[PDB]
Amino acid sequence: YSVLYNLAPFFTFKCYGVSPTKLNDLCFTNVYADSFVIRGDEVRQIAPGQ
Amino acid sequence: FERDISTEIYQAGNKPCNGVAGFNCYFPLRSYSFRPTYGVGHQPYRVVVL
Repeated sequence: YSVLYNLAPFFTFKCYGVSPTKLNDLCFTNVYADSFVIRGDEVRQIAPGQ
Repeated sequence: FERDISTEIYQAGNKPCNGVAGFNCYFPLRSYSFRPTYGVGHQPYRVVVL
């Protein structure tokens, strides 16, 4: 789960409910990969409904 | 039974920020929402230990 951290000059992320620390130690069964394009201002809407 | 209160930003992902609070540096102190009406699981409680 440790992608390159020089990925982009500007990057935003907020993990709620899962601690990014020791993220290798904790693990699950299956993980999904998704792609999206949302404008700069509207990326805040990615949340539990809001 | 140990108390520590500190708000200095730390090197969460190496490259110590030393007050920069930039990318890969996330703040240690997080607040509570405590909505006027919400689920009982996310509603403030008061506790005292004797």
